[PDB]
Amino acid sequence: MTLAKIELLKQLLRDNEAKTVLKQTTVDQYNIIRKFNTSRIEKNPSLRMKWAMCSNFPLALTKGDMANRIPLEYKGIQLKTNKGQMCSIAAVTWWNTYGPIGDTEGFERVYESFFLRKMRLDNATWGRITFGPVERVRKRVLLNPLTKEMPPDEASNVIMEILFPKEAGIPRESTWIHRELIKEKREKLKGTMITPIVLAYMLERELVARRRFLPVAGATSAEFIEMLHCLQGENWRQIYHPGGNKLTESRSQSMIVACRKIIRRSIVASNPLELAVEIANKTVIDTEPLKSCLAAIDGGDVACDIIRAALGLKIRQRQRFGRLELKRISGRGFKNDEEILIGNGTIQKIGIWDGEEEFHVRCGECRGILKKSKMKLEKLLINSAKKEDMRDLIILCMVFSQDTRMFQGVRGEINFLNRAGQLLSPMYQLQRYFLNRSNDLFDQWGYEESPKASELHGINESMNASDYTLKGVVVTRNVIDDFSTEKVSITKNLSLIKRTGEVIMGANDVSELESQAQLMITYDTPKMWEMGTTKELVQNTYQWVLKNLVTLKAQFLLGKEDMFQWDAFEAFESIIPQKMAGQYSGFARAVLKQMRDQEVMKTDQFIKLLPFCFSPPKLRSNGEPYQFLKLVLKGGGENFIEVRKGSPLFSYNPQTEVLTICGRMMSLKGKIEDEERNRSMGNAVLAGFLVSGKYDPDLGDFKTIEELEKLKPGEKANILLYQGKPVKVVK
Amino acid sequence: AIERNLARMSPLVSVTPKKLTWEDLRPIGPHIYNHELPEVPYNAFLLMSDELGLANMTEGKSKKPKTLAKECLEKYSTLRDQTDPILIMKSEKANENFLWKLWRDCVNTISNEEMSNELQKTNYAKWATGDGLTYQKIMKEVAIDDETMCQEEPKIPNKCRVAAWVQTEMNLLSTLTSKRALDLPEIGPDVAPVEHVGSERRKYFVNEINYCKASTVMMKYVLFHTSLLNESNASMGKYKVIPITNRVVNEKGESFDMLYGLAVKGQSHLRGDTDVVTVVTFEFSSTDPRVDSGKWPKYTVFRIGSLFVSGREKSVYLYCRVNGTNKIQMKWGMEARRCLLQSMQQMEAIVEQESSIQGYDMTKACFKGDRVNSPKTFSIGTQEGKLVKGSFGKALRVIFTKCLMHYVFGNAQLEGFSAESRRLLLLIQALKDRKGPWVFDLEGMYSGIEECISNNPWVIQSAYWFNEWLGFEKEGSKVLESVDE
Amino acid sequence: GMNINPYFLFIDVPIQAAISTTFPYTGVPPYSHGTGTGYTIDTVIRTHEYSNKGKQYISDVTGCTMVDPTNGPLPEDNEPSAYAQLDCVLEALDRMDEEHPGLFQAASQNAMETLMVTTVDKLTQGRQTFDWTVCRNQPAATALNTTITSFRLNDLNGADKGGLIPFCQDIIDSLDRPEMTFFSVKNIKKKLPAFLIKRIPMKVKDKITKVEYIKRALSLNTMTKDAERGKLKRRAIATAGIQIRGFVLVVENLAKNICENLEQSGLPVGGNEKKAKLSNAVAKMLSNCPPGGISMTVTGDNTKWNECLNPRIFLAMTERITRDSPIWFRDFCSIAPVLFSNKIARLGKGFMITSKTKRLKAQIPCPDLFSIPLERYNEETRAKLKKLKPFFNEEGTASLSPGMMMGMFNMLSTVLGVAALGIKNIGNKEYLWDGLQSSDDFALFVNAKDEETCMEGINDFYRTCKLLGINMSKKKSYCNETGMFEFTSMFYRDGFVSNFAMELPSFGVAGVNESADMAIGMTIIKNNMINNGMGPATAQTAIQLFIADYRYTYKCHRGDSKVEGKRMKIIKELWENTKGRDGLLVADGGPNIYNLRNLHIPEIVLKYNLMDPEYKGRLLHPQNPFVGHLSDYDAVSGTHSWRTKRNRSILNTDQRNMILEEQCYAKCCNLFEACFNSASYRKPVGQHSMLEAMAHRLRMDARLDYESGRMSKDDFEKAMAHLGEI
RNA sequence: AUCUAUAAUAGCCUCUC
RNA sequence: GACGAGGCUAUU
RNA sequence: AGUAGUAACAAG
Ligand SMILES: *O[C@H]1[C@@H](O)[C@H](n2cnc3c(N)ncnc32)O[C@@H]1COP(=O)(O)OP(=O)(O)OP(=O)(O)OC[C@H]1O[C@@H](n2c[n+](C)c3c(=O)[nH]c(N)nc32)[C@H](O)[C@@H]1O
Ligand SMILES: [Mg+2]
Ligand SMILES: [Mg+2]
Repeated sequence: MTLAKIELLKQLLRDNEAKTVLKQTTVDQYNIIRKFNTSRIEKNPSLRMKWAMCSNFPLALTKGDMANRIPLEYKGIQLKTNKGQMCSIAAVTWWNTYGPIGDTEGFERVYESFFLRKMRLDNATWGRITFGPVERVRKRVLLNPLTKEMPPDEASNVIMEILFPKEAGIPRESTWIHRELIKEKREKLKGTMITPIVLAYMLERELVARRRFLPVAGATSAEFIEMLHCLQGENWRQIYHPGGNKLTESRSQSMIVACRKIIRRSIVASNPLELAVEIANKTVIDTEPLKSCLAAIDGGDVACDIIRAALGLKIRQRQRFGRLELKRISGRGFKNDEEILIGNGTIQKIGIWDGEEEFHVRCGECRGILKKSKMKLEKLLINSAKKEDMRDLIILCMVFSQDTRMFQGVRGEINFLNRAGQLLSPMYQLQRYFLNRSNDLFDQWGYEESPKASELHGINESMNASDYTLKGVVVTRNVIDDFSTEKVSITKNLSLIKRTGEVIMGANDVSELESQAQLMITYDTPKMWEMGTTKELVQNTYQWVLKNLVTLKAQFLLGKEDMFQWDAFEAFESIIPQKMAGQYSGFARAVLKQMRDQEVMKTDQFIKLLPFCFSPPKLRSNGEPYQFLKLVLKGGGENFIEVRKGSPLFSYNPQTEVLTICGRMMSLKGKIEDEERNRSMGNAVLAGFLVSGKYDPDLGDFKTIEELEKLKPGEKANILLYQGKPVKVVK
Repeated sequence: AIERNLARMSPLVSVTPKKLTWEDLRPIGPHIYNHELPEVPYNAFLLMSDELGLANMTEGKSKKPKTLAKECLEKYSTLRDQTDPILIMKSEKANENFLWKLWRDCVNTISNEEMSNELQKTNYAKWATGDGLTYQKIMKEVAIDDETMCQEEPKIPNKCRVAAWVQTEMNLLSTLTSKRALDLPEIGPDVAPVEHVGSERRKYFVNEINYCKASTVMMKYVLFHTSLLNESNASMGKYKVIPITNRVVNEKGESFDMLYGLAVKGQSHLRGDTDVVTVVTFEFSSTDPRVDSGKWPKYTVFRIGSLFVSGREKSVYLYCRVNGTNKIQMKWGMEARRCLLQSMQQMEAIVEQESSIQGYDMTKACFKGDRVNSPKTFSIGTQEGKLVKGSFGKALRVIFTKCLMHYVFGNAQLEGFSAESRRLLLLIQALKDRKGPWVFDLEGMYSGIEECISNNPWVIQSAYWFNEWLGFEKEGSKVLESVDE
Repeated sequence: GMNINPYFLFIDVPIQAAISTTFPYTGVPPYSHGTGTGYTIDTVIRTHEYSNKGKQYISDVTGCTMVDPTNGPLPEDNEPSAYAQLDCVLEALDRMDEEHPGLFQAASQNAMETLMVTTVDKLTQGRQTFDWTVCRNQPAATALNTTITSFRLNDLNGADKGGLIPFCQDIIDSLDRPEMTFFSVKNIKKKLPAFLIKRIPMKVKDKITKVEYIKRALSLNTMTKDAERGKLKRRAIATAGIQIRGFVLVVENLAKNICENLEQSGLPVGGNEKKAKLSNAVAKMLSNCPPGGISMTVTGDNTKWNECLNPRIFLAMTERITRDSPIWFRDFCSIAPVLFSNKIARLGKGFMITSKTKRLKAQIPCPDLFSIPLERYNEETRAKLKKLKPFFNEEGTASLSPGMMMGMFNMLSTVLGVAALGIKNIGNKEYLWDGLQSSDDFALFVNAKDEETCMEGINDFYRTCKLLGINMSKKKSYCNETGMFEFTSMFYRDGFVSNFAMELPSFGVAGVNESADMAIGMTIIKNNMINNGMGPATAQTAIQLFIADYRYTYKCHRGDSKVEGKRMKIIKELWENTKGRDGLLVADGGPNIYNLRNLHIPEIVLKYNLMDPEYKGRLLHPQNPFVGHLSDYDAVSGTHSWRTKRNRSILNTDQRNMILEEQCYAKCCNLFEACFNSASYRKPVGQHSMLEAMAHRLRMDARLDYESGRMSKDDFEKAMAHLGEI
């Protein structure tokens, strides 16, 4: 209706106010005058709505034939005013009851995302509900699944292309990847009568992602975030199997997490291989057995290969670094924490892989062989492919090698922590930074004469073969057909050895990083809780101790060492770092033995220390146990047990005889002797030490752990059990 | 520079740390104990524990508030036809003759065959609603010239002492009755096991709350505020009789329409959110106002008849009071059901904790116990200076009553008291955990607490309860001071 | 008998675990009544009391009385003090710079880039803003438009360039004009018998002098705040004009950039992100405690935070932060603290004097406060006016050089607090302090060898804060052993506990419309289940309560119920006419089928397959008249997406002329949108006029229609003739 | 490995005596 | 007569 | 009167 618009503009230009507004207001200033409003917006819309619904005609009618279809009155109910026509809510009800019937094609199309949400809910299975501690971590996660996801700017450009191609402006190159998609969308909306802005927000709903910080526990995929409110609380878990289809990447990540957890649980057990097989055979990744998932997916990590070998499968030595697949050829690497100085000047803690390793590298179509050494990229033999893919593969290989030039090539701003202070994987951040600014990386790397061999030629930073090429990279004409195997036998300790006997993998190579699986992981075993986090394991172990408190105490008084061996304590041992497990065991065993033999028994301390007595004892060279003020456990700085005072994981109130474990309150009433209130805690805090009397000022200040450890037997010392309560002890 | 400036800064500039002890925590608001002050009077918008509802069997047909009131009054014709008043108590500035005339006009209008609840603007109605009481606005110049025009001295809320009726109301509102007032609508069927768990838990929780007197009082408040807002919007320039009504269900499933009294709405031209509409309330009761006259300074009470509940008949008095409300209060009264949530969410949390410790749903065990666990019990109150225990449901009802009172008696005094006393509660918790709390200006914190205890009955009773609980906590801590010592 | 004591719950449950019961948020929030002038005057008096021992002089630009407490004498007691020392602030900032190399430079560079790519329309994003042309409050967009038009009247066309920088240059230049011409609002009064006074506003030209314009630009409009919880007494808030708001943005952006990279700052992180950061920080401090020692946490609030902070210190902070920036950006960042150092407070509506015997009342405005003898004011007001007289301006305002009454430097005030937290030690003493800061709230973690050394460290931190103009509240602050504390009303007890009470007010009917309100309620329930520890039983009860509230609000009770009403008659008729009644919406009398598992599904989608075809067609009618239409495009939303005509009809005011200008703007914008369909979705860009853009677009459309056959010869000739005539 | 990227309006919550 | 900032939500 | 509470409404 171009002519109608021209006539409307001509008529509007007659008004002097309108003419001056049009002439003086810039296109930028339109955004100002669009919001012009002489009156303030009323506040408290809830009260305004409750008040207005009691009015007679609180609703505005759109003038037209359809408004005229509404009768003036209906059975003594006035629906519309007889300026701006207003109607009652009864008018809306009348329209819904007797109004014209319309075609609902638009609603079905505009809200397709919500219909997919409903279908995903409907084609879902519900498992059991379990009651128990659930440790949740706050992570930035995706709210709703999207088939294709792009950042908001790209999505806005694509939407402008689809819906408003004329007034779209510069053809940003970033839209290239999506050009085909645009055509497809322009196919579906060619003859739609829906208002364009609604279609634009439909497309945003389909393309733009919404990511929010939410508390999650073991299921971070958007299909699960949709049901998060029903998935779990703080004290219960609800097994859920969403409908639809799940990506292969999610399955691979979830199986990696499951295998790492299985290995961590199994290593501390006797015969770790048998326990690992037993757990793996009962592990389900969402709704599929772990063995089947390992058989299907072509990838994983060290833990996945170890679990494959334990199950009789074939190890796939594939690794993923974001954009490229790396298949091991030879060599074994070890990861070490080291403070590396980045080009920007800020020292960052990074895991550096030592040793010499060979990898079949694949990126898109480009293939190659990468020879890497500690902190140095030795060589990279590549085949001719797309120049763009070739350079992405080259930079990915250089960053993957952790070369000194790569680190020194950083010039700008790199964030290794998110706004919440959570640690982002440094190597992926470096990869992302160098992906879009490869110019500085190539400039820093250096160049050298291109090889003059018959089949070897170099490549320069100009993405073309030339007489100059960056150090290390060599092109070859020897076509390679990608990766398309080794045979190993898994030993008792979950170490993979070839026919020659050399260890190629082991349980000590498994990453210790605790991560949230994208897909819900289930263990169809009564001891599933043993695969939980540190806090869940601690709470479950202490609850088990409390449940069997009477029998445990009886066995302790009668028995000597058979009480220290239990499967619950075996699971507890997996969250103790292996370095301190023996020392903690020796300390706790000595403390409990002295509590028993000397007849000064404290139930709270006995319960606190019993789980730590599982590992084989590890005393000092002189035959005495190590002394500790707190026993540290894996993960977080708040995961520790205080020997003397209370701890975030364990505290005891003698007044109410209440034990607080990981925030849960339990009662020791009945399972307690009131005489234990008069009993001294100083007899249950140091191995080989017994309270000798009141705090003597002669001895001086309170001694420390190392000072206590060097005391001769039969020697006194002043000890501060906790604030406002000193005591003196003797050996 | 910082070191140099701190060197020359006076030692008087100090945070003055002081280690907190149980003996340093004194009772809050001692003035609530001195008998010089008057005991805090009853000021709630409606009777709660003294309410008396005339019950009429219904057929599930919510005809109309006017028809419901007319039928209820027809059932109790003796009360309806009582024409000669016997004054029992009189408010200081009330005209009992005008109030009785207004009550009779309300009864006649409700009982007439006409379908309208409008009242004429008569002399007694105009006095009761406060007609023509707004000051005339004059020009600035004349006012400045006029030397008699002065800024009014603000009226401050007065200071009152503890009144036993607040404790009585707390005791009676949290007791179980035989009537259900909650009208919770249906939800969708349960499919997921978590939904079935939620339904099973809702059974216990709602059955506990739905039968307590506080639920009926809350429903009366909600329904009356809804009706009042609708009438205020619909009838701005008319006096309307608004029956105070409820619908209850017996344990046998039979429903009753309950009429607790009648209200007269004055002119409602509420432009602002704080603008006041006057409401004159006439509420039936069985309580004799003379038993504790200090509770009813604001009420003009007539004795209008008698009723039979057992072999002993009970008197029926009419409590008449001029009151006011605004749109904010009417809106927040329509949504008082949220009290439920605040009571439920807390108690449910406790149950969940127990579940995590036992590995199975603990709702039934908490409420009534089971084979392996005894019912969970809470310190609920005092009886002759000794701590008394109560069931999980009793504690739930107490928390629900507390939230309902937060709504009923909530104002700025309650808000400030809650914040400052929360600070004090955190300090007390630190003491209980043996965390060795330290303070800097404890008297300042106490003064901040006590600045808010003037005339809010709930705040005064809360200060009394806080002092009692603090004494019990000191007694309990006396045993915790001799461990390994 | 037996007496119920609710506090006895705390005997069984720790305070933090039952903290929600200490928040009485089912009650009506306190509201303010009448004038806020008393609170504003109290604020002015206290702000000057905390700085009276500083340098007092007279401004040579405005003639106002100025108080400068910076570099003043050190305090000799524990009363609130605004005498911050520039040397100490600079030392703290240098320590921050040393501990975070390149942080100041990166933040300044990012802020400069954002400013260079920021347009003038960023200022429309505010709420009620002080308009100097009318000396009133107007919506931010309206105030910005009025300022732009007035500047156009005074040969100030920087806003045409589009960027915020040229417009701010225009503001700076406007401060130098010897005179100012603008458009203001004048009311005509008519006598309508009832007699009542009817007001008719209209636009009229006006002129003011340089000093008057400068004072208006530096003016703050003060009002009262309502619906505030947890406070016995009401307070006054303030709003600035366009001139100040233009420059506040860059300083806020710079401070935000700094704060995001400070591990000790609780801003701008909020919600679950803030909880994660705080938990991580607490765990780090717990693990960092030296062995055998003591760690003690101070829960603290700062008293008189805004009163005692000085804009001069903020100017110093800005100058220090932008050390390595170009001179233009340093000047730009210094503008806002300068404007705040010379700010003027408008004192509000005034007071009311009455005659009780004569039943009369009258409002004395601020310019006439001292026109009546002080004996005719009440005691408190008389004392406050006597104290205010020295700082009072004859036109009804007060000079307010000290303090931060606006409260627009939350991020910069957080940076200063964190800089205080970054000292960590005084005199090599045997303690170390760290902590978390969020404006005036802080948590201070002190590690030492015993309690006494921790107390010494706390005292040192208190005195150090005194040196920076920060006053730790000794009445509302306390300390205990690390493991339990409170920060920004979040209660940590071996972890952050859920506080369900603060979410209660959000569980009602939102007040947008029926469908949107249903969606909002269900989403609120779902998110409270996820975040605030709401169990499934409480969630289902919340569903039921929201359904009840919704039915009573929208008078859409169940179709098989017997409730009466205008809507209910038709609801019952629809219920009788309907076969698949489970498909009816709650607003149409249908049943509620929401449960926990489907809280995230919209109601129409949830019941879509259950609807009868006729009801579905009527409900989802593309051309239903209850929703707006673009002009006839199809609207996919149902008939329940209606809108209420929010006519702010102020009594006895007839806007026969303001509505005219609003309608003119609306017509121009509607025509422009008809010419440019993407304008609503994407902000149009261009320094050319709207008329030229529309003319060229219509010319192109006509020519392309002619070439494509859409338009014939005669229509093309008409269109070209009209375009040429235009 | 979500780091990036992110138009407008409105609502709720948090942050002087 | 109802401001600033942060988070979250809904809508176009 | 009353609501209420440091200032307002009790129509304009
Ligand atoms: O998201 C985490 C993890 O699940 C995911 N990941 C790792 N491997 C896969 C596969 N194969 N498929 C899908 N997703 C995968 O990436 C994150 C890994 O976290 P984390 O386990 O902590 O990493 P790791 O400790 O293994 O070291 P990192 O540098 O982050 O590299 C992880 C990945 O890259 C391999 N790798 C890199 N470099 C430089 C290596 C090397 O020099 N030598 C060896 N042997 N491996 C190297 C890691 O081994 C992993 O394969
Ligand atoms: Mg604080
Ligand atoms: Mg604070």
